[PDB]
Amino acid sequence: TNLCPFDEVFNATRFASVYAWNRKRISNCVADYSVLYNLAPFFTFKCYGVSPTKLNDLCFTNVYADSFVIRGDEVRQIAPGQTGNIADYNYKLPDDFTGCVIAWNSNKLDSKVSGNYNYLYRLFRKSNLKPFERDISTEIYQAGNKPCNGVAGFNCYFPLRSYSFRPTYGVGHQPYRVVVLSFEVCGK
Amino acid sequence: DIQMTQSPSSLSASVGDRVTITCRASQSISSYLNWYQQKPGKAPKLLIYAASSLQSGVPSRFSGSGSGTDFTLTISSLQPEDFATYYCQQSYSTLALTFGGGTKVEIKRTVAAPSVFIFPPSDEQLKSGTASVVCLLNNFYPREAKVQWKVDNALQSGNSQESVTEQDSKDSTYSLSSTLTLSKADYEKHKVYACEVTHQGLSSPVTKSFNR
Amino acid sequence: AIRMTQSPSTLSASVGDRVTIACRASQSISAWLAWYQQKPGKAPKLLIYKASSLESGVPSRFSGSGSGTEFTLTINSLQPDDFATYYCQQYISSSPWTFGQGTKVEIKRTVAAPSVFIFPPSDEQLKSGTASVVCLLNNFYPREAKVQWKVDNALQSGNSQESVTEQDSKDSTYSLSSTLTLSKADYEKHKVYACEVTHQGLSSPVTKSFNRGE
Amino acid sequence: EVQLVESGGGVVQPGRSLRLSCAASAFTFSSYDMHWVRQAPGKGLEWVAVISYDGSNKYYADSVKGRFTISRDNSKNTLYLQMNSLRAEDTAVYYCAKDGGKLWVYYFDYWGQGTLVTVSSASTKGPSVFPLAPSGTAALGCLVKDYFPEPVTVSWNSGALTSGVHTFPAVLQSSGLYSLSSVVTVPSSSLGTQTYICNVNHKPSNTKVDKRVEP
Amino acid sequence: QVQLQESGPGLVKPSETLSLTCTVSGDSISSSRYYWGWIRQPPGKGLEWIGTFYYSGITYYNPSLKSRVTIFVDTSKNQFSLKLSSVTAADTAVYYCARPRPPDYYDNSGALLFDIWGQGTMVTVSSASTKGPSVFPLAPSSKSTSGGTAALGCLVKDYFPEPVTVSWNSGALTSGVHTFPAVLQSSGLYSLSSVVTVPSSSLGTQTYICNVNHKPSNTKVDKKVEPK
Ligand SMILES: *[C@@H]1O[C@H](CO)[C@@H](O[C@@H]2O[C@H](CO)[C@@H](O)[C@H](O)[C@H]2NC(C)=O)[C@H](O)[C@H]1NC(C)=O
Ligand SMILES: [Cl-]
Repeated sequence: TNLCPFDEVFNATRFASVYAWNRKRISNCVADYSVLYNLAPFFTFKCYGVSPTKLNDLCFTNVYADSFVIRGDEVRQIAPGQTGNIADYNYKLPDDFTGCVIAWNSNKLDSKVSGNYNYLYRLFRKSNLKPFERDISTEIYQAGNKPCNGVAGFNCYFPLRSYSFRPTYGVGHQPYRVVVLSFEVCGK
Repeated sequence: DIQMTQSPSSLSASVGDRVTITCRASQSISSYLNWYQQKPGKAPKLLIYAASSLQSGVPSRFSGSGSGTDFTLTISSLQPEDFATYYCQQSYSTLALTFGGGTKVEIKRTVAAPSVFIFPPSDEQLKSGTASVVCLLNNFYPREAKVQWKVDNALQSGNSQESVTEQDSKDSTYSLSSTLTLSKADYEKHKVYACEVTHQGLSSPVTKSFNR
Repeated sequence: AIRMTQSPSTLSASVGDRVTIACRASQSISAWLAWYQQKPGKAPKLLIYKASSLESGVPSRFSGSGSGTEFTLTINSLQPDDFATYYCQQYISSSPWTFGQGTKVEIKRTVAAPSVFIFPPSDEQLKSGTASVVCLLNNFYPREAKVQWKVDNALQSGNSQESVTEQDSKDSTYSLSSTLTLSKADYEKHKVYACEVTHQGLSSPVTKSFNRGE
Repeated sequence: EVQLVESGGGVVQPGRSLRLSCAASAFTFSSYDMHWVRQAPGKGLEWVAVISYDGSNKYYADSVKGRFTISRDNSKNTLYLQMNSLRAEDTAVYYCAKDGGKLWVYYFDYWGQGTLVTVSSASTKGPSVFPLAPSGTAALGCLVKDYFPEPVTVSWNSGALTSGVHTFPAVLQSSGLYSLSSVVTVPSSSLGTQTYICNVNHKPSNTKVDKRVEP
Repeated sequence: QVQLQESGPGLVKPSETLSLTCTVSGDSISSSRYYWGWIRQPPGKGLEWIGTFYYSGITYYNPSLKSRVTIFVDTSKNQFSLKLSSVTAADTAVYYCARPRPPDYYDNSGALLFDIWGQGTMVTVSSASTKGPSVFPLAPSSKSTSGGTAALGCLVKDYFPEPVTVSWNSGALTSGVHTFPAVLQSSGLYSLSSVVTVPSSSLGTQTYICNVNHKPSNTKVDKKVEPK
């Protein structure tokens, strides 16, 4: 329809892993920001370089909607100027980021009794990510001097790990669905 | 949250001087830095917004500069009504607005030693069960001053409360009062009550005491 | 499935003693081990979590330690109220066989001879066709006790059942009741009924008796 | 020209609720975002909440989220802050601030004089005024102890004595009460010949005490 | 403070479905913010975790209990249920409803412990019919007298299934009371006794009533015990 498809991003049945975060390009549509941004207190909502109460008045070239899942203690990393394994190796925002970050506890959707090992994050990388860079490579990381030749072993680790989201975990280990809206689509 | 660190915490100056305050951000906040002025007992007042834009009605002797993490507020010529506390506030994180710790622009004067006085508890009060010993530091500069309660040559901690006046409108001096509070039972257990005072204007620490 | 092993299964300790209960895991459970106290006729009560963290409202004399595969529960200054069965539970993973088999802690106390009472069947039960004779052993220690039903000096067997209370949480004693159930006809055939009691606290066997009709 | 006047502040027990108001004038109130900023006694400034110009979007600081509620009535030009479940850490002077609106981000360009909100479990008790007798000038004063809540006004000789008078900020002692000192340095010669009377007034309890100080 | 209380039938026929209900009571507490589970204990045996309800569609069931376990939480009524189908004699046990303790912020355990429990309900899987008990008096006499104290009591005989609760003088008399566990008679019916020791000088002046309650048959009996 005429409205911007923010429904297909926030309400998607499955979210992407943070190391392979999805991006949705949103252009040439009308958005009801104030209505869809009027979130309840159980939402983590932080905006940068722009006020939420002014988005219904501005127009932008494009609005990128990035979505992924991390654990609760890593939500603070989804912000400009942050460091850590998620901000450096998985999803890096620029220092002059203009947009909003939305997060909510999704323990009832992404955690499994036997463990939801489906969500992954990158643990090792030779250098940090550039802003908005996506690295889905899983080549055997060489932490030493001997070449790995794609073979696992000593000083040669698989660069990815799993979250294994279980409902019995504490909030710091519970899954959180994250949507990052980048502004550079008129609000109405 | 983004931490805003101001330096110095306090600086002394005189009318006509050029004052320069610094404000640092824990991360790049682009140019969304705002400066506010606050006098004691009054609300803050906006001086600069967006790092360098002068608010309407503010004297042109105020100015700001810097971008990223290092910012500066400058008063080209200090006037008598500019002695106040100044705060920076970042607006890059719009839903997590944070202020700096503040910077106090006090009146610069010569070093003055405090006049130390000690007051034993009154007879009217001791009948209530509590004993309050009051030690007074009168008219000193600068504000940095240590007050140490000795009781029978035993240093007292965590049982007194300090209070300091604003910089005096007359001689630009400060004054301090510390109150040692202990019960009546604790009050007869000892005899000597002293008050050691360390200050920049004292070549050696000064003590005023009394015998119960 | 990780199997938990408690040792010992039963123990007897004096008041004021230092009790120690070991719990062993077939594989490392880090420190995700809990300790429970279950008093008779009550739900289990959580004492320890994370192997060593004490729950709110639990006396300080309880303590737990251990990591990996072997864990230890300690009861300093054992109180008579501490008579219970204690369970360790791993919770590293949701799997079968999560609780240990349990350790039953009995309170050791001084020998006390039982107070013996005998009850003839009531008229209401006799007018229903059956006759039950109840022998009572009240407040004794230790638990071991022997009750022999004699009917006209004929030792009886196979026509009676016994029941022992759990240890009392105040004086640490036990109580026993043996019921001799007979048909009203067979009860009407004999005169003297008696239970003979032997116990560590009785230098002599005690025998309470009654005569049908007196 | 902008005018902001707060009201509704006072004393409140822990866990209770209090509601503030902020009447605005001399600007188009319905086209500017409004803010609340609090400041603890002797501490810095802490942003509290913001509401959109029309009142449809509201956002709060984490220290008050799910606890405070902001609203506005554009027909009365009044801002509100419903404060539920008030902790001792909520004791502060609460300012309402207008947003400048000239930037893509928020900033406060005009502040009200604020209103004091004291969260404590103590009821209004009058002060006990104790003298501080002297033992090359002399010093004497009064000790205003055990009163709640702030403030107390202390004058000497009904305002006739002001030179050389120091009245110190009060302190919050462990008993939940306030203790305050007032002193004056007088010539040492005229000591047993001049009368010095501190005038203590506690409006919350209506206690006007005049105590004579003499060696 | 949260309080749990089981409620369900004490007797279930073989191959039927067991159905219990635990009601969460507290200070305006929402059961939507906690997990709820069930734990059973066969008589004379250890504890078995049956399963826990976390969210709708995210439940754990003991794999040894196959596909016959179902747990549902009603967050508007603040009570949850247990469904156990195809029951056998191996399912006769005391059943507890429990609340797994909410984990701390940094906890990463794959299971949890249970910090709040109910009182437990005894479910017996059997083909036999319910039967209320006959309450007979154990009158105090010279043979049941030791010095200045005398013993009296009640014989609760021929009932099924467990349990029965016995109190004296409506709970006003608790000191010196001994209610023994029930013995399973050869007839298949349970039978227990409950005694109390009283001073001999009170036998003719104080009335003593035992209060037997057999919930499975909705049978309450108040039996006065007098010296014969
Ligand atoms: C995602 O779907 C949920 C429903 O699952 C939508 O939630 C509703 O939102 C409206 C406001 O737009 C409320 O009035 C309803 O009460 C909500 N219902 C439920 C069940 O939550 C939500 O709006 C959707 N979000 C998007 C971006 O499409
Ligand atoms: Cl189990």
